[PDB]
Amino acid sequence: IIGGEFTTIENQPWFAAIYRRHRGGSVTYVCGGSLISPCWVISATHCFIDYPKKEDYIVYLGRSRLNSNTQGEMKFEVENLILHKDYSADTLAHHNDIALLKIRSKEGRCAQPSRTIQTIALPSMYNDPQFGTSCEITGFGKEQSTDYLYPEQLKMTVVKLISHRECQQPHYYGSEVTTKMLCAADPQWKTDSCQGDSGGPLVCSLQGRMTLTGIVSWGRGCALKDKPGVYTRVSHFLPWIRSHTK
Ligand SMILES: NCc1ccc(Br)cc1
Repeated sequence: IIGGEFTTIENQPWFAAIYRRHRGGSVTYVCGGSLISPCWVISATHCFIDYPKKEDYIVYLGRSRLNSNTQGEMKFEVENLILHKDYSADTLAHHNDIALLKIRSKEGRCAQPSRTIQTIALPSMYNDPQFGTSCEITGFGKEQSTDYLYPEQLKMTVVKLISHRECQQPHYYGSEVTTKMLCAADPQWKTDSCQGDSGGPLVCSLQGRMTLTGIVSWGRGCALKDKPGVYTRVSHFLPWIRSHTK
């Protein structure tokens, strides 16, 4: 997250921190995700497509820090790693960039809701906020495009939704943005998602309900003029989510 503010998991208790074990046993951060039901975390396919083996992954809930334990956190294995079979990536845009992780602990349990672990509501089908609506994004991604390190402490910021028409202008993203994506940015371009924020939540309030409107997917750099963050438009994937979560 470029700009924005530090936070803790209490302010985004559906946020899932996803890591990968290497041969040798090194563990590194991969991507964010969102708890949509006790057993299901939703994220982005591009986070996993190069290492699709479920056994490599570790998912934490209730975690506010990248490389230290947060009191009350839960650790999970990945029982099913479900990537979208129509996923595609051209030089910039990721299409159908959505993934499901069925989580299960060493004791064989799903997520147990607490002060630091809660689910987020999915939107109703094709029901998104109007352009100009302020939404929030959360993650452990870079604080500056030129950074090497990721922040140790979770961050959040606010971005405003941009219409399909504005985002499809050639000087934004042209035909790279489809109706299954949502663009969002700051009016001054001063805050945004960045590398490491992929898979995490774009949350908007719709009818007074906090809603998983988007999943951090792609962008040309970070906090750059005319280059919004692009998000998987969750409200256009409800049949796929329904068909893969029983
Ligand atoms: N590389 C993932 C990513 C997505 C959106 C923005 Br904005 C920046 C980076």
